[PDB]
Amino acid sequence: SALGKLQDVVNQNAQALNTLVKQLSSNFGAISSVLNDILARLDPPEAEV
Amino acid sequence: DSFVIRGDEVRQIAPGQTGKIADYNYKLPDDFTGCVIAWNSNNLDSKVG
Repeated sequence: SALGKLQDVVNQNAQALNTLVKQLSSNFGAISSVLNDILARLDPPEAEV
Repeated sequence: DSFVIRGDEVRQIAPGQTGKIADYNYKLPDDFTGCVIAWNSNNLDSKVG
């Protein structure tokens, strides 16, 4: 734990990147989190929503 | 835009509708502005034969 301050900064940055990438997997109330699935399953009037 | 259609097809003259005349006869855009007017014309646009 001598070098904790630098490891803390590295961990925080990596965790922020991991969270930002992970947020793509959430659908946010939509039917799916994948854009291709929505575009291939629905017509553009509801796919727009 | 003036035309004559069926009684059940008047719902398809709207933005974002799925239908037969919507796809192959008359298509409205998703961002369409204006008014659709429909009235019965059985007395004039119909014949017994």
